[PDB]
Amino acid sequence: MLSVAARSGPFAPVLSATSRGVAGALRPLLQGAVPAASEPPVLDVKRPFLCRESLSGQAAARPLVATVGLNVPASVRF
Amino acid sequence: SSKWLDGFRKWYYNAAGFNKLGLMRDDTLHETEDVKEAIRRLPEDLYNDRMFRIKRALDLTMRHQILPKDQWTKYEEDKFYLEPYLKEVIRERKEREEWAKK
Amino acid sequence: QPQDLEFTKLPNGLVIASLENYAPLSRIGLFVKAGSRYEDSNNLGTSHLLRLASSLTTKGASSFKITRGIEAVGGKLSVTATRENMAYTVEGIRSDIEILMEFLLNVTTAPEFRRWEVAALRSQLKIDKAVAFQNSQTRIIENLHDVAYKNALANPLYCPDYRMGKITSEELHYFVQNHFTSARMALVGLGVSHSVLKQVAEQFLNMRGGLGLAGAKAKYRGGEIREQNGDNLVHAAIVAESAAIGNAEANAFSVLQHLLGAGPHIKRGNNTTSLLSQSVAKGSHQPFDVSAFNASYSDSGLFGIYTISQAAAAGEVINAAYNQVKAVAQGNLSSADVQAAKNKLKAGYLMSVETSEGFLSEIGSQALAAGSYMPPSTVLQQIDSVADADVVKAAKKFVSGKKSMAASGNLGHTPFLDEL
Amino acid sequence: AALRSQLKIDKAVAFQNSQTRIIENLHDVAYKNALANPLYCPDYRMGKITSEELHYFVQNHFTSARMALVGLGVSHSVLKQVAEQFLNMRGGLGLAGAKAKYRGGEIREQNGDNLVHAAIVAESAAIGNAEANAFSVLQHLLGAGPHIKRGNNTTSLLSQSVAKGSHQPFDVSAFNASYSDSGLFGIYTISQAAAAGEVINAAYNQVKAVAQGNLSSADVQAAKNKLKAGYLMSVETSEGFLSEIGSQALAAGSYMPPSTVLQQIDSVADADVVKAAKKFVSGKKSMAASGNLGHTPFLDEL
Amino acid sequence: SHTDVKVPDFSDYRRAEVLDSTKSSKESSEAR
Amino acid sequence: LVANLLILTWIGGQPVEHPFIIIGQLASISYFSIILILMPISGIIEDKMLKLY
Amino acid sequence: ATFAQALQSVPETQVSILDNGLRVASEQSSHATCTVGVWIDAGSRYETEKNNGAGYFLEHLAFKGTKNRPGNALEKEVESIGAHLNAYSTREHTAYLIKALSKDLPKVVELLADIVQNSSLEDSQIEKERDVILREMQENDASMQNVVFDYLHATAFQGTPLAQAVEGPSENVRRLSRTDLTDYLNRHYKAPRMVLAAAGGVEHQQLLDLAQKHLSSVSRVYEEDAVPGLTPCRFTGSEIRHRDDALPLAHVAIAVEGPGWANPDNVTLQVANAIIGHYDCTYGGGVHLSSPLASVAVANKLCQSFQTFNISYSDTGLLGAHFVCDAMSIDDMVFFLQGQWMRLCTSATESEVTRGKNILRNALVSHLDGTTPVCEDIGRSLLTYGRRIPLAEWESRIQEVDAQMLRDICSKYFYDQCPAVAGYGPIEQLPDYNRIRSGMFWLRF
Amino acid sequence: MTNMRKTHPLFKIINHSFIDLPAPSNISSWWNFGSLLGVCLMVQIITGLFLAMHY
Amino acid sequence: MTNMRKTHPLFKIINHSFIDLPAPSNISSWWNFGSLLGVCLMVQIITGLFLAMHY
Amino acid sequence: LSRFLGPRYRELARNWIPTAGMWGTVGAVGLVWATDWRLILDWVPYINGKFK
Ligand code: HEM
Ligand code: HEM
Repeated sequence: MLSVAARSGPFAPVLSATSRGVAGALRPLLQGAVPAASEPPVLDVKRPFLCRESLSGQAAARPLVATVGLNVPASVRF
Repeated sequence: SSKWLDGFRKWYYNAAGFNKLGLMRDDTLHETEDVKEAIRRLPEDLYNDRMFRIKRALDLTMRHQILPKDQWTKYEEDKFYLEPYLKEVIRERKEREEWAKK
Repeated sequence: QPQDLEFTKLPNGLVIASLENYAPLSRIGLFVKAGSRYEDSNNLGTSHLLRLASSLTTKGASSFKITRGIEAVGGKLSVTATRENMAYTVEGIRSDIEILMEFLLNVTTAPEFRRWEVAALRSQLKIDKAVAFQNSQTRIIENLHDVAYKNALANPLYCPDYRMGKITSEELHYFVQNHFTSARMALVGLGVSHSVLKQVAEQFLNMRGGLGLAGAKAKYRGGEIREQNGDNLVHAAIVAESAAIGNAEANAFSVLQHLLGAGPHIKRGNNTTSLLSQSVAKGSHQPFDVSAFNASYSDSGLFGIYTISQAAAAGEVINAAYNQVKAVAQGNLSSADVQAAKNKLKAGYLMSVETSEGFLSEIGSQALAAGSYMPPSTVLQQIDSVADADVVKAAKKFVSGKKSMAASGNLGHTPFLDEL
Repeated sequence: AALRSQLKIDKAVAFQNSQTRIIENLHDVAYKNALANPLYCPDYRMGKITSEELHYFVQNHFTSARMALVGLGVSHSVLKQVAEQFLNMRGGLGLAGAKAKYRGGEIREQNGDNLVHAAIVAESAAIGNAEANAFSVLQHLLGAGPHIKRGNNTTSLLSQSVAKGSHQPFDVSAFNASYSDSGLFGIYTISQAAAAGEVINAAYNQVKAVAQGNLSSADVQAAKNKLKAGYLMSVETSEGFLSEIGSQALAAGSYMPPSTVLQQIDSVADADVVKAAKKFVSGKKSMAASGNLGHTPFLDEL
Repeated sequence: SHTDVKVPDFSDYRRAEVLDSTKSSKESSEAR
Repeated sequence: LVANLLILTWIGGQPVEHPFIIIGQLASISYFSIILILMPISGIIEDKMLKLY
Repeated sequence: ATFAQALQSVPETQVSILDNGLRVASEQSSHATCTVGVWIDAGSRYETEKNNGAGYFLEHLAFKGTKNRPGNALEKEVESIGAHLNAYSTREHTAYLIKALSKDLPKVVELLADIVQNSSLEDSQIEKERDVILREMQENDASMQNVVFDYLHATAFQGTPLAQAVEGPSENVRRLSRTDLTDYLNRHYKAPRMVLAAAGGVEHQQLLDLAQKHLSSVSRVYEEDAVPGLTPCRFTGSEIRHRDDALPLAHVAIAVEGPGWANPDNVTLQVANAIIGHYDCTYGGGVHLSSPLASVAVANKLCQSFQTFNISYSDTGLLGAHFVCDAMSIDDMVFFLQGQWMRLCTSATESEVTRGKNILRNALVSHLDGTTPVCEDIGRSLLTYGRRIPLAEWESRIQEVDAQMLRDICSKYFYDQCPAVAGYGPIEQLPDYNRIRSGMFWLRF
Repeated sequence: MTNMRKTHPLFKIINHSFIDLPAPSNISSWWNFGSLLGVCLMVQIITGLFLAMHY
Repeated sequence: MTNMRKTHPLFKIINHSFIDLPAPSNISSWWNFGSLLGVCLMVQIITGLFLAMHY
Repeated sequence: LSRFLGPRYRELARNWIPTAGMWGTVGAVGLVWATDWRLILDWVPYINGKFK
């Protein structure tokens, strides 16, 4: 009884991930399907930070505040 | 014997003309299904170098010119980057054909 | 003539077992200690991609050859992975078990791992993770392991979304060459001859013979994480540190799990002997599903309560279950209840063993863990030898230990650890 | 229904940088309710927010007793005239809230980023306290950010203590955020994956030294001067002046002049700064971390 | 529920060999 | 091949006497043999020359 | 050992008949556990549109209290001995089975007798299980494959007792009363339509003695001399569509009339169904799958899943496929599935036949591995065959199946036949019945 | 294997225009007159081709 | 407003075939002969129409 | 070339021999019916009457 299936009764298919690399002779129960998950929007790539002088100033020291506007860009201040 | 064959291959490589446009043999290979699969199996750097060489050759033959004499791809430095990918693609294809045969 | 297990220790570290029962189907399993616990922060999801990479090109068989040959003989190849272990199982007729076993040995020992193949396989990895996370129970369990452990067993069984597309053939080869060594491998078989399995193991298991990279010991951190997702059916797992597997305390924890309820024995039932179900149903008329969760890996174990309840009644359901376990820890239990729990545990163990897949998994897991086979009557003897005072001690250890909660749903009324 | 897609896009643009995510996670693990609510819409709640819920929120919180109509370059007669012409027909105080109980804890989002962000905070005072003023002075003493472009930050004690034993890019600062009934004070560190533990430990030991009493009155006076300059530069812009006027009107219901604000800032004592540092050291901890956390320590390791 | 979905009676349009439900088909499918 | 097409045009222009018959016969035979036989064999020759296989 | 001598070394089962006609069948194996169940030939084909939910509602009420053990004493006894108590209902058969140890067989047989012949139906328990079954109908129509299977059954057997589902409609659920349940119980729980099947670690003589002790004299008498008869069901080539575009995926099942249980062509149709096959998005085979439909689905990203099914009833059944695909590839999957069907009808080859034979052998033996599945096989086989078909006989039939006779049976059951179509979800891409029939035949044979 | 009707470009055009064209199910007998006009145009073209062959 | 050249159907067909067609940048004068053949066909259509007009 | 030379393709061809021969028979009878081929239609007894 040195195994997850022989110890956890209903938690065996939860603790054990089974992958059929080759399709079996018998059909499997609960085949499942991906219901067309959405894609996050494509945005501009934020710059990386490689030197400490340009790294300074980006550690937050104030409460988070958001700002939207009719004709001004939505900014966030830290 | 084979040294004369190497020299004659050198002369034919000069006479073919794709060294004048900065191209290689695998660059000048016509893209069939196996060739496209090999190009897709190529790594990123070799893909970029091949595609830039093709673009430069197209620009040169649009201008109806060639590269300068010191800029031609020499026969010694003409590396065959697509040979193992093409060989393994043809090997897999022939295994598939034999399995469909039997 | 149903023979016993022929069991031997091939001197490069390999464990070889075989039972020839003349079954019409033969089944070969190869069990490695290459679970997700042996990864660190730089190669997360490598175990997931290796599990899904069982049908790729190998050094001796192409992917097309493997798939078409196994389907042409009709057999099947499967990979079952838990946080400590990975089992490659092949299933087929006795007349073809030579080439099925050869294919499995190729896949496990000599993988090519071409970069374009894993680049194609990353999309199937995303699909597999989505299909697995369709149900919220496994999401709660990975969240629970992540919040409970620090380094080793906190690594998820599925690849993270940032690692999705960053796993490479270099990391796959590193993982295989560092953990697929013959000292951590057990090649077991049902319906096959011990002589032929030994000679194929000696013939094509002589290229990797180290001990392997020893993983980090798992450390306990405790704490809570919550997933507000707006489902009216709130899931909540509250666990604590327990003993490692293969211990008398582990046996006591399994007995305690079957005493508190480890699933239903009657479909559409009320779970009348489950103390947790009785305690919850004595206070809440809403639908619920409460059970005892036990998960013991080779380093350490987690024991606790798993509750599925309504959004409004989640607090009272969790409090009732926790008070029931507190009463069990204080010693409000009966010897008849303990005997019924032992009967449930031994019956469930025997029904797990009786199928050939479960028998294979038990043989391989025992071979990896203890290095020798334990016959079922001695497991019956140990389960009977569990005492009720050990159950009281295990429940007291659970209630006094530091806790880990993983919750999900609509958490307007789900309590925290300070209120439990 | 057409605007919830704009909600998704705006949340993505807000989470383009990781400090927003770190602060949201920090509040979420610091409070049980009323401040753990995310400032941006959850991904599941996208597609679920109804016009009925919006009308309920407006009718319960957009009421006359909790609003202030302030104006710069406008007549008070016109302002009060439009006040009784529009804002006269709302109910009263409305719903109160949930008092924002503290919980503590930690979460760690491993996302494989090239730098590790880590915020370790504890409870502090609320807006309108000498303890809160001392906490703000302590924030400016430990370093609220750079005053010099591409500088070394030679006066900020956190940056000095980290740069004493580091050879990697880093950014350490004192995070302070007070509210109506509770506050959050702690350290924010951005570092490399390998040096994150060293940076966090150095910053925590610097704040522990401040709590023990390793400080000078000249440094406290410099911190007070920094706070005065920052407050006055916040006031000097008409946008910031209007924001401060509205915030003061909502909070206290009266005007506190900048001279009196600077008077109480000068009235902050250094013993209260030591008391605030000791309170942060002894308080229960809330940690939000993200990055590659193979060497980022845990709260029990601090 | 989905079980309440019942096919209505089509007996106004059925062929002469199909009108009864107690007699199986495939003895008349060839003829039709 | 283009030269042979020009030969065939001129042969179709001229009438049936010596040696137009044998010139046209050789031209047609060379045309068919080139366009069916000589181009693929020469292509194989160039592939072996540039070491394609 | 070879396959033939291994299958002949698989032990045979023992079947005996009591005085009342109740059949008792057992298979002794080396396991320490056993599965003992009662299989009853009662279901929706027997229900007559007024008691349509009676069998499933009795399935609900079977474990909720008996005459000897009121309330939950039966549940307490089963949980105390550590057994797993299960039941299922299908349009032909109702099964009540217990998985337990080999030492608790008399208790299991006594509990099974108390469940079957001594069911007690309280009015309050009927009301509680009515609430439970209504909630289960809600949770079942929240699913999608069961909806399509029910729709396929309705549209394929419309006007017959085979069309109605196991659960029954909500109006029959709300109008079911205790008298009608007792009428169903006293009409459909006779001795000749019950088999007590025990598999695993059981002794046949001990099981027979326990059957003569407990299962003796169950009813033996209809009390009206009115034995029901199962009339043949008319297969209706037809189409049901349930368009609802808020669902993310579309489920389509296309079937034809089956061969029946007693038809020897069932093995051949299972070979063809193994050749076509099944697939879901978690398979690691990729484009290298031997199944052409699955390979094309992987290559062109057509479907999330498909499967071939062969459901058999008394001289009838449904033989076909069911697939889950997006809203824009239903036409493609119908075209490719029909092409695969006509390929098997016209130009099936011996390599595919050998592959399908091996797959069917492996699936059959793997399904006949395990005490509970072999008990299920024994009960169902004694219900619908009059005997248990040995695995050696199954292997002999599979070996008798070759390419030409596969093509003959496939042309008999698929070529130019009117199908039953059941669509659910965004099924605009699903073609009309005329187009489906035009795909069901070929213009080049 | 692929769908030639939906893949081959001429066959794709014919499929999207005349074969798998989404048409309303309730159009009366008056909607056949477009096809009648096309058929009469083809008849006129062929018939006049023969007439001018002999004209 | 919209882009008429790529939204009007005849206009978008003409744009996708002749205006915004991705053509190789290096094709020589030998690639002009297809358009030369088309303009030959148009010229012969017009001139022969006049010849059959007076023939 | 060598792609269509194997036992599976041979047995596919042998399965399609009767259908190809039947289609050739259809083509032949349609050709003689459309062209009114005298050499074939002076043998069937009924259609012999119209030619006289
Ligand atoms: C390619 C297409 C056509 C060709 C080649 C063609 C050719 C001819 C010719 C040669 C004649 C004179 C022969 C005769 O009248 O005896 C004729 C007559 C005529 N054509 Fe056409 N035609 C074509 C299409 C049409 C169309 C489309 C229409 C009408 C919509 C049409 C209407 C007529 C009429 C009304 C006559 C006179 C018949 C009469 O006087 O009784 N034709 N055509
Ligand atoms: C709508 C299109 C066309 C029409 C109406 C047309 C009409 C005519 C007419 C009426 C003539 C007689 C006048 C003459 O012989 O000089 C003629 C001659 C001729 N046509 Fe066309 N034609 C058309 C297109 C073409 C095309 C496409 C070609 C070549 C591919 C062609 C090649 C010729 C030639 C070679 C002559 C002989 C002229 C000569 O030898 O003097 N025509 N055509």
